[PDB]
Amino acid sequence: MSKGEELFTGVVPILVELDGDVNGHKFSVSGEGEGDATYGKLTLKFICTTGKLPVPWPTLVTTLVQCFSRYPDHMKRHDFFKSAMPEGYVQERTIFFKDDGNYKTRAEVKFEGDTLVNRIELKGIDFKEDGNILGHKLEYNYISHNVYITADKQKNGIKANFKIRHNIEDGSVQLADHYQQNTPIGDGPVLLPDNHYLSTQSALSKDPNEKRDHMVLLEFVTAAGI
Repeated sequence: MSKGEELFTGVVPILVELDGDVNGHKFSVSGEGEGDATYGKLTLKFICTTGKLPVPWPTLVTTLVQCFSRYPDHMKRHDFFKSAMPEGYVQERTIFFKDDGNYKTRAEVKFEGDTLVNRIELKGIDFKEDGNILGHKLEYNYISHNVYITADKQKNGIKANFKIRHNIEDGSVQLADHYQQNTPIGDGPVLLPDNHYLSTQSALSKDPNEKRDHMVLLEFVTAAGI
């Protein structure tokens, strides 16, 4: 029942802005949608504003607002994400694509009025030109669900590590090992959680009337483990 949680009682507009550079291939993505945390529900549409996306859309899903997770009543004292609002939190990750490159991301998630904003900088290096990522060999779907969270008292925040498996067009899988750290932007108290996890269901689709490179995403996220 943090003060921040009060800001998520209804439907909240979401805005996402990302600037990326993977092996020198620069691009930007903008996203808009709404989140209804009471139901852990998110609906968003992302657009590559610079032209064609140089990496597969599925590889950007985790990067492109865990504050919309549905935390059960008995676990609300463990919701760090909403507790950091409205000032927000910094979310950083290193994503290692097995036998390929890695992404390093830094984002600031905070409210700008009624809108929950996620601003991100993504840097990818060491990718293979004809690999599954730069070669666009990943299927347009998603199969991974869990995020394991632990408290990071020393930083007044949290950390998380989890695996994302991306189906490759040949039936194989491209592993993306995620390492995450979140820290509050404000100086007020936040909720440091006991170990638990977030279970997310992500469905990717296309807007039939959209000609720009884009991704429509419907997600449901629920906290559990306690």
